[PDB]
Parts: sequence; structure tokens; C-alpha cells
Amino acid sequence: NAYLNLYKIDIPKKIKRLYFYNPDMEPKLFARNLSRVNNFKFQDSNDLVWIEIPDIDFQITPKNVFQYKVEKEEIIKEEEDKKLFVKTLYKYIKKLFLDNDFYFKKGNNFISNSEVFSLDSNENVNAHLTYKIKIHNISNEYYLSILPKFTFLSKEPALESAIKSGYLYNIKSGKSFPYISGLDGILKIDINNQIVEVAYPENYLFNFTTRDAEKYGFSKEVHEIYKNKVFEGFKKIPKTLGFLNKITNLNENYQLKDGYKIFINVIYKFKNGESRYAKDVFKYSFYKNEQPLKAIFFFSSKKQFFEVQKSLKELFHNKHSVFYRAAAELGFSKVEFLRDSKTKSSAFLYNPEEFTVKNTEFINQIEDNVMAIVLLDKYIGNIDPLVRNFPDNLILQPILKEKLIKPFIIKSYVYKMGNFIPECKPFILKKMEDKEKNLYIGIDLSHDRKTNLCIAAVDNTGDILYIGKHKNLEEKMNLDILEKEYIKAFEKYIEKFNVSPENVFILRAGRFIEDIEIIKNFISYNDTKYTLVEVNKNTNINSYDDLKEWIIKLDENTYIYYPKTFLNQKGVEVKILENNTDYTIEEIIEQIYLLTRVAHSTPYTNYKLPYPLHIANKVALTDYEWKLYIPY
RNA sequence: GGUACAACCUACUACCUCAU
DNA sequence: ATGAGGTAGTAGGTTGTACC
Repeated sequence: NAYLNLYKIDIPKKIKRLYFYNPDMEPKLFARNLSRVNNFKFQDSNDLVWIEIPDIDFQITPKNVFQYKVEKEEIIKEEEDKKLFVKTLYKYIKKLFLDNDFYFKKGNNFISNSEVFSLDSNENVNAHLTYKIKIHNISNEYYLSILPKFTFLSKEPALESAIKSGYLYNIKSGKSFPYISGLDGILKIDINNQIVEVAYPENYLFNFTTRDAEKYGFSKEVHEIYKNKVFEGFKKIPKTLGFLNKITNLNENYQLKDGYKIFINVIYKFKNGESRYAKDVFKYSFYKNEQPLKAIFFFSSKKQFFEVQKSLKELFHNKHSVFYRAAAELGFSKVEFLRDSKTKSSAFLYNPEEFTVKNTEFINQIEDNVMAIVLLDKYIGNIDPLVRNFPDNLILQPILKEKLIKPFIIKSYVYKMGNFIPECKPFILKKMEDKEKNLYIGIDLSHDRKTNLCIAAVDNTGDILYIGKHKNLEEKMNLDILEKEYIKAFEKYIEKFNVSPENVFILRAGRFIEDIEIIKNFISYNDTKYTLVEVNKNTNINSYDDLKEWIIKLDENTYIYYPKTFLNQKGVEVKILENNTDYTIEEIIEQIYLLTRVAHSTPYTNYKLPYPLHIANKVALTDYEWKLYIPY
């Protein structure tokens, strides 16, 4: 039976507000004292001081305060105000952790001062057990999600710590400040460029960046520790967090009803067979191909041409090499290297600084679909100059000089070339074969006071029908923009298939803060079945059990799928907000999982999000970088 | 940059209650 | 306007495993 890090909150769902009256003291100062001492917040009214707490035995500090309490009490049910219940509950959780000697970090992370151990690679670095807490509302009930992670801080305070870092974390405050100096027993920090001497150097600790971890040699031990000792973090939850027993019973673990966890198996359809492995594209070729592979070379200078020419000719020019072998395995008609009439040399030169080639007759009158094999000396800071400056009507395939060998790198390179050709479909998903009718679009909003919107539309095979990016400023106007973009993608689908799609899938990153009834209205009154889906990759639900390639049903409306990846499993939550299509909810969820597999960047790696959403996000993040990795 | 992703620090924006 | 105190969501940018 699969374990899940969820614990039912067995307390009344109402929260009660209590009032205190102190005649001797000023009310605001009274609320300040009480607030500081109980690790809770007290709000002061005109004449009274009040606190909002959940319906549980909440012990006030100091006990003598009982005299100031009044019989007047207000009860606010969870039904009346859900937000107040949830936020008040978060406050009580934070108070419990603080009272039980836990450090507070941003994002509801709590560090342990007791449960620390010294790293083997570096004794001065201390590993702190840490827990991430979230409140989840499923099946009309409230559950608590607990995630074990580790926070790495210096073993001893800054002045007594051999290791030094850029910033410090304050145990009591819970905030981090830039470390200026630790001279002569006084530690100074920067808060706008304001420097002060802090009273307690022992309260401040050192936090570390990845570069610091590499510099001191414990960077790899961090990853080993995360993948390796996380299981103990799950096991010791009842013993270590037993103080949380007021709201929940930790000894009882959450039990998935039978049938609520289902494993999804994906089979890739190839030309002369089918498989469950992506790399088997090499065994069974491309679903469609029989296309010529035409490419030219670009070199930073003649010196690098000669320097890499040794491995270059053996890898690329002799027919018995792995490049031709792989290209034939993928079903290419032939491999041809274009030579220009000006020089019987198929290699061309570009300047690295501006990434521009001299305009030659050959490049201007080149055929449409050719690969520019561009060799890069090192990883450069910005690759936007390469995208903008390089010739427009040519598909760009950069490769690093250092990489030029591990076979799967070359094989992945040829696969990328295959993906960028419009006529070649590498594969189609066996289960997605009958989904030609459906149109899958993803919506992403990226902020920063102006907000930019991007959407993407794909079909069952994985072809990108349309991509739309807007960098306009921040209701009805953004829904007008969304309706025009949706209409444009609709028109692109009908252009591709000469039919209006009977089913449209709308997948949005995050929650629908935008108006719903308008969206469902204008999508629906074209008699096209629609489904509105909320996808959030920030979920706290996990387990020590392996959940990769599994779909878990929290409630009938909410599911969570874990994509297959080499690293620690992290779930993605999919929620069917509304559905009028012929598909059932289970089938729709399965389709969302399939959209992650409709396309592959390489045969060996997997996408975490559905392809429409992944494209929409990648386009929203960068203006010109996304052109390199997405064919459109 | 043949690539997916995890981790980490930093930072911002919005909002909330105070309040000069 | 602007400064506390707090919560929430995400972007920049470096390093790590993994694909054989």
C-alpha cells in the first residue's frame, strides 16, 4: 500500500476569536507584549486586544493573563470564511514549530536545531533536518502535507566559524543579511546600505551558495545526502514532530483508497514497430521520414577548424562513423553536405563576437531546410546574438567543441535535427493516435506591474500549430487578448486539418484568477466541447515510496502525477476545473500525462509538463532563446 | 549551447495589518 | 508617499546527476 505524506487535521473547522481587556496597560503595548511572548500575533481594537486561534486548547502566555479575558467570544466557521481558517491555521502551525525550537524559513520551511549532523566532506558544515508544511483541502476536508528536506548551515556562529560566506541567517529573526565584517569581536551586516553592529554574533549562522559548496568540496555530498538520507526524514516524523499532535494524529498515515493510484504506461509508435522506450527510435526508425539530411558547417576560425578537424573528420566525414550510422537508423533518405560553387569547401566561417557571417550568394540562395552545424568554443554568457544574427531561413544546430565523444550525445543531436524537420514525425503516442480531433493549448502568465501572456497549441502527434506571446501591461481587456489568441490558434488548427476541433483542451499554469464564465462562454458557443484544466508544478505531496510514472487521485476533481526523471521525484497537480467533453475525468487526466510524452527533446530525457504548457512557459521566459529548443 | 531536471542562495513583485 | 511587521508566488543564475 502506497504511503502518502498527508495527515488529516482532526480539529473543529471553526476558528474562535477571543478578547482580552487590560485596564492597567495601554492596549497596543499589551498586544505587542502578548504577540512577542506567545510567538503569535495579537491584534488591538479600540479598547480591547484580540487573537484569532483554531478551536483547540491554546495556552496563553503568561497564565496571569486569564484575568483580562472576557466571556465574549466569536466563532467563525470554516464554511463562512475558508481563507481565515487556513491562514489562522498556518499561524498556529508556525507558533507550534517556533515553540518547539524550530527555525522559520521562507516558504513554510522549519529547520531543526537539535537534529543536525556534521558533513563527512566538511566538518565545519552542519546539515539541519528541515520540514516543509502545507495545508491542502481535498474531499471537503483539511489535510497537512509534510516534506523532509535539508538545510545546510555552518556548525558554529560566524565569528567562531572557520567557513565564511556572503550572507548570514538569523536563528531568532529568520531573515538573512549580507555579511560585511567580523572584525574585533563585533559582526557587521548590511540591511538600503545601512551597516550596524548586531548584539548577538552567536545567533547568526552561515548559509551557502552552490559555488561555495563546490569551493569547499561538500557540493556532491549535498546531493548524496538528499537522495540518500531523505527516507529517515519520513520515518522520524511522529517522533520529531509529535508536538503537532494537537491538530493531527501522526501515527496514523494517509491511506489511498484502492483504485485511486494508477500506473500509466506509454508506448511509442514507430515506423516498423512500437516500444515503451524512447531510445528504441534507433531500432525502429522514425514513424515518418524518408527525407534527406542536408547540412553545412560553421567554424569560429580556421585555427579551431584545424584543431577540431581530427575528431571532426572521423566523426562526420567517414561513412562508417556513428553520425551516418545513426542518421540511417532514424530513416533519413541520405546524408549530404552542401558545397558552394565559390570554393569546394563545405565549411564556413563566422566571427564569435557578433555571431554574424558575411552574406554570401550560396547562403542567400540556399534551400529551405538545412542544418547549420555551429561549433562553439565554450559556453557563452548570452546566446540571443546567435539567434538574432544568424541567417533567418536556416535551422540552427549548435554543438560545443568540448562535446566533440559520447555516442548518445551525437545520437541526441541527430534526433534534434529530426525533430526540427516539419515532414518528419519521430513518433506518435499509441494512445494519442485517435486524438486527432482534440486541440491542446497551454496558457502561461509571467509577471514583471505589467504582466505578459503566452499560449501554445499542439495536436496529438506533437506538431506545434501556433504560439502566441504578448508583453502588454496588466480583466476584460486581457480576456479580449485571450479570445483573439484562442481564435488565432483555432484558425491554425482548422488550417492544418480543414476541420473545426470537436474537443479543445485548455491547460493553464496555476489557478484561474481570471473570469471563468466568459472563457467557457466564448469557447463553448461554437458548439465545441471544452475542458478547463489547472496545472501546478508546485505541490508538496510526496512519499518515500517511488511514485514515478504514477497518477494519484486525491479527490474526484484533483489528481497528481509524477513524471519519470532520474532525480528525486516531484509531483505535478492536475485539476479538471470544468468539463463538458465526451471524455471522462480519468481519460482527460491520462491525456494530460500523455502530453508530457508527445514530444522528446532527446530520446533519453523526459518533459515534466504537458507539451503545450512547457512550450508556453519556455516562450514566456525568454524572447529569443526558446527558438533554439522549440521547432516553430 | 545534444538535453531533462533536482538542489541552492539571492532578489523582486503583489497583497495584509499596523501606522508617520 | 513611506516605512514597519507578515505571507505568497516566481525570476536570476550556479552546480549536481543522468541519458550511454
